[PDB]
Amino acid sequence: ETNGLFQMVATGAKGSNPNMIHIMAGIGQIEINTQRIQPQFSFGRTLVYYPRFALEAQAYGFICNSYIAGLTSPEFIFGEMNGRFDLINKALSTSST
Amino acid sequence: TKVLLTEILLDPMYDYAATVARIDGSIPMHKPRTPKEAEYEFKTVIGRTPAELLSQKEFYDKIYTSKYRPDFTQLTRLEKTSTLIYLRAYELFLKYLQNAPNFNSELAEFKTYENAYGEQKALLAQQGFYNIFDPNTGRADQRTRLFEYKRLPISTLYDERGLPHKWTIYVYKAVDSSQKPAEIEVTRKDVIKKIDNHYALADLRCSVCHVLQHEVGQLNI
Amino acid sequence: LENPKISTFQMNVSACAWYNADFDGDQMNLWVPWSVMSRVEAELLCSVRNWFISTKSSGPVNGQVQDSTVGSFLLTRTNTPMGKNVMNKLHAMGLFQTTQTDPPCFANYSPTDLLDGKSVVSMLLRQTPINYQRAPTWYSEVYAPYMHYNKQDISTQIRNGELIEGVLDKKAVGAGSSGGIYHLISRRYGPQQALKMIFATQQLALNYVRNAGFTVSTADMLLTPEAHQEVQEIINELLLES
Amino acid sequence: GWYCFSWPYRVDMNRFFQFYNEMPLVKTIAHNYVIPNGLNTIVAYMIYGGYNQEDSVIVSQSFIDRGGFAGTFYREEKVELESDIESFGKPDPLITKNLKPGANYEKLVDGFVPVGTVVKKGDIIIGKVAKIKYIDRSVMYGFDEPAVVDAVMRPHGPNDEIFGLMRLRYERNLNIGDKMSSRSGNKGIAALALPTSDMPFTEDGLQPDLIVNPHSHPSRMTNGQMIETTVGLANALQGVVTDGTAFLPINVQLLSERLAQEGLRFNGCQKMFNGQTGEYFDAAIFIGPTYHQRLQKFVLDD
Amino acid sequence: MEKIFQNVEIKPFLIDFSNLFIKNAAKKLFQLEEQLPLVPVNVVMDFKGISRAAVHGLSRVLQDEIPNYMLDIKPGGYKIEDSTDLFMTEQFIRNRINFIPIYAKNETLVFALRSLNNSCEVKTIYSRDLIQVAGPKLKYPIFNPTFEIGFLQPGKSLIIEDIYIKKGIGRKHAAFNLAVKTHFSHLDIEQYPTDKKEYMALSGYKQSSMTSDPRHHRLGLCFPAVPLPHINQAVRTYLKNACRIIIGRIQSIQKIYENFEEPQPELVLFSMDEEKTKAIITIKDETHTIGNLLKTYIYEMIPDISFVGYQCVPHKQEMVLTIIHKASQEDLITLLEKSIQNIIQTFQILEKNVDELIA
Amino acid sequence: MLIPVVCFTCGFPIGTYAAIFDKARTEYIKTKMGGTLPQNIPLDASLQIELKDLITALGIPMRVCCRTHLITTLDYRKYY
Amino acid sequence: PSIMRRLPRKEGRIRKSLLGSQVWSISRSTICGNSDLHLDEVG
Ligand SMILES: [Mg+2]
Ligand SMILES: [Zn+2]
Ligand SMILES: [Zn+2]
Repeated sequence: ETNGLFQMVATGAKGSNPNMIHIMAGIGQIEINTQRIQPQFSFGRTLVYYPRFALEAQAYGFICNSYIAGLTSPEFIFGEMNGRFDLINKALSTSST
Repeated sequence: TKVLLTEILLDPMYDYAATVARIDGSIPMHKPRTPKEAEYEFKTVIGRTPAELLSQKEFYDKIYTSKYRPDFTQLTRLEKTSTLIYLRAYELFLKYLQNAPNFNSELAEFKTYENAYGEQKALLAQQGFYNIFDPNTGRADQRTRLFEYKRLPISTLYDERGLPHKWTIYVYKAVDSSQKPAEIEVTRKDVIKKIDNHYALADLRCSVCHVLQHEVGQLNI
Repeated sequence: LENPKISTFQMNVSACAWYNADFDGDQMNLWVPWSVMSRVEAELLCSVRNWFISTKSSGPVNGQVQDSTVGSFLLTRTNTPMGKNVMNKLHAMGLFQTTQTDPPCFANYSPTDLLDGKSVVSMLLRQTPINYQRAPTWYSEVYAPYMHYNKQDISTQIRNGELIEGVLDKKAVGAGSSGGIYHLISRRYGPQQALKMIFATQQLALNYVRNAGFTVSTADMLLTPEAHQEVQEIINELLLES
Repeated sequence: GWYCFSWPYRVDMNRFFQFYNEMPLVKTIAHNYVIPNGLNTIVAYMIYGGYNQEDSVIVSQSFIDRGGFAGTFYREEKVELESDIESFGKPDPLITKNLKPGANYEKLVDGFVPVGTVVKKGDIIIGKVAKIKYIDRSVMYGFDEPAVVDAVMRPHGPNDEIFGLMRLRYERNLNIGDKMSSRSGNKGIAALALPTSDMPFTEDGLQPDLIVNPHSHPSRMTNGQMIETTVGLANALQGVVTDGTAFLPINVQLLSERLAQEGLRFNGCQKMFNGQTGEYFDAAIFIGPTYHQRLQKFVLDD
Repeated sequence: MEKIFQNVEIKPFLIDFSNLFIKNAAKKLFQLEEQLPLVPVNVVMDFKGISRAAVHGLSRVLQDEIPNYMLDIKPGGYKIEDSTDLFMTEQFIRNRINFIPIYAKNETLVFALRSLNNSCEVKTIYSRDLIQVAGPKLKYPIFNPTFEIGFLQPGKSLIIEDIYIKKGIGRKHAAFNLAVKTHFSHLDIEQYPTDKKEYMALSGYKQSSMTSDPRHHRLGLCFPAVPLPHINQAVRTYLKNACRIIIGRIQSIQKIYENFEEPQPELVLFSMDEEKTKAIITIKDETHTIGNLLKTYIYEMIPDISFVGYQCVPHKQEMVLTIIHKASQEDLITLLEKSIQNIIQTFQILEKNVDELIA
Repeated sequence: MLIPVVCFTCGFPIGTYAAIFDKARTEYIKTKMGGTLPQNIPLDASLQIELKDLITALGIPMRVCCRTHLITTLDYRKYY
Repeated sequence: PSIMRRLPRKEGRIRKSLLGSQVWSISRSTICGNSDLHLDEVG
């Protein structure tokens, strides 16, 4: 009845349900081309922060935190990997079209 | 004369020497408004007239030299402390242009002096800083609301028969005790058709093992 | 614009849908036809009422965007956090003092009479009476378990321009909404009549919010301590499955 | 901002010197090494008349008048001569051929417009005649906004040949169409400027410098801007400047309880009144100091 | 005898010399141990039996619609030949000087600023360096001497002549603003405790603004520069001036209403039906103050009116008041004249009470 | 380049107390800075420097805008 | 420089001069929002 963030989303003025979830609850798995984070840092490591052949989901782009709570350094790097694609594809949506 | 005056009026050295001359009253505080004023300022600053300048081949030997010669040996840390820095900086600049002996050591000495002076000036430029302290501790607050991993019991995902939970049944309890019936169990489709503002969502129920979510710890792990 | 300190091309926010434009620094071209032949062609062929219905998608292009969408919801909402969503005669008259249409008649109203938001909206839709019955964007089966919907808000019905019940939001008044209020007004009264009603309903919504208020704060995005623990438990169950 | 500390000694092109700059109330470690550029504008996150939609923003006209984001904009005019063919001087109509039609040659003094005069479109700023009797190779001020001649010199080029250097200044206040931004990347165009009595105000008299749409948040998810307002709101009342550097430990729950410790509400929202009608809104409004920065994209130049 | 507003509270803003840092800084900056000649004054007023249109119009007029004075530089006053400082530009110094709050008696005073920096350190130019060069000699200062006008690099100068007193309203330029808002509330509407987390999203009043009609208000405004020994004389004057201003503007519309037989561009009359009359009053450069006052009092006079509205459009610089009523043209004009007379009487009573309350 | 003459937001005469407020600040900071070098003061992580009572003793009200612009405004004399 | 080099590309004769045009009597400016204008009006 009073929350302005919910009313903007629920009425259709602006935003979606995953936007509220990302802000308030958690971002979840970062997917690029329908895949997790590929091991690109030297054969089995995704970043310098995780070991080789790491099994935990955090090592492959699972962001456990929300935006209100703040992201750790590895979560911000995986978030920048996903957000760089948006900027690249926006530039390509002009020339390729 | 005119081309030489136009050449030298664009020299930063000329502006610096003219400023030093204005400080101690050797030239008027206003820019020259007449050719006579410009000639006088040039003679005072450069030390010779334009005609006697090109006559010969010296240029830096007679550029203004400040009148008050303060004691820069109190720049050894020991109005003042800012007049000294300015005048000694101009004097050392003039010494640099003249390739004076022992210039390189005096430059480092004055560099240390002015580094201390810049330390003072950085103290003057401070606007304050604050750290929110955790009352339990006595230093910067490290309390966060970040995610903390914790291995939950396996019964939070499976029942005593090895099947996963399906939290698709919503259990609603009457807010007021006189309301009848006390509880209603509905799925998402029938929430709008059977539940009004007289009820509150109490818990979710599993549609397989029929357990309340808060009563999932009663399962034998 | 007679003000000599304005250098911008200004337009209504509902006109931005024609150009895929916004106000982050977009620049637009403008030329005025000086030839008689081009002036005739401009107003008979190229007027923006001719592109109210999309050539690409065969649906309306314009509607409410972001402020008359949530503003229309607030105006037509049944209950305010302070009781019934009603307003006295003076404040009902104040919603129409900007629409630039012919003011309605409030003569059969005492100063202490209370008018709800659907009566004020109906006073504007009587000019272009259409028929509409769809569920609003407000009602989502996703939100239904965890929030109490008012049964008068989840069924939007308009009969000959009378808003019988329901709220107005993106489904009814939003830009690009096929079968919406302005799509139906266009099909019966013309695309120029639809553009006039988009403006008029936008002024009702904006004049309502200018007394009701609308904001977003940091606390709107903050979970309770109990809800944060429940979110952590859910994520721990995801990592348990992983 | 202060684009250079030695700006008066320079003749640069398209350079803006903003007079007033502020340290953010919520600053970062980056401000130990660079000078901050911007102001701690009070921002209300509300719908006000529909003039703040789609990246639009409502600015206080009084904030503009007092020098908020105001500064001076500079342009240069470098004109070279040919060796002994061309020269600087006032052309005379009797013996000079192809003077510019409808151009003002009366502001020239010894070939250059003197420092301190206002030059408008169609004025000759540098007089230049080539001898064949003379061809008018003059330079006209072709800009729709007037300038003031700030500095004139005749320096010597690499080939020891005189060329004319002119600096023109523009008193640039914030105006409709100019672009501002927050440090979270939310950029907007100044759409409407309201007087003091037309801006909304709280019960305690606080009014915003900017009114930004709440609809700029939910899709953009610039949450660091909302936390900054919450933290800076308590910073101003407490009289402090805190650090908001990325990856430092924060707790929005504890930062919100810090507001109630200082006498405000938990959410930082206040009772507000409409400045035009004098009536209160039914919802409390989130208003507080948010560091905003003017982007050097001027509507007068575009 | 209608006592519309009572219980005025006047309180200056003073320097607390008990604080040792402030005391020492003031002493070794300005040799200052007493209060400044001009102090800000907070005035809180309680109005009863009056609509919020009138009280808010009074507030708006006191903010930025009352004639006020500032210091400005006449063209050519900034001496380019004499001002050798490269950082104190005319735009910067002019903006600083425009916003020094003055309490002037006449527009004849002319000041000058002649600063020389014969030292090796940067020299700050304060307001105590503004010397008066024309007008009768001041017996009391018109501005405080503690304003940092500027600063000069070593060896630089700043000469500014022809600094004069200029008149205007703050609606055009903010340097003519007079009062800043410090408080506004309604005393006849109950309020929730908004520190509670179930009320903090609401304004606090227990009645919606769409329905409420308060008649008892508290308004607090701060005046930025008032002489210490004459505070009560200044505040009273200010208040009275505001009332006159409103009355004058209202009287302007009374000149239109009594020329409705004569064709007039500011008043259009329609006979929509044989019984319904429409009036449209378009006034240039008018604001929400007069429009809201007119709408409120016309509504009070004609409770069963068909329509009344006061659209003030920002890009048109116009107030357009539309009135639709079921009377004839003569009856409508008589009712409108009665409404205007009610406004005039209300603000005359406000002047009377201002005189009665402030000693 | 200086603390503004009036508050940018509301127009309260902030500047008449600016100079005093500046110098008092330095003294107050000289009381709390400790052994940390001046340029590292915004990095100490143990400082709690509150100017609330000083600005109150100046007579400036408890307005958010006025104290914001008084506290945060950069002085060009301190950087050049 | 050659005669046929003027033709081919986007900056060439056909695309820059023939399929497009520099024109007179035209204005450009930054756009801004205004809720008092009708949808078929431009300020
Ligand atoms: Mg854009
Ligand atoms: Zn189960
Ligand atoms: Zn203020």
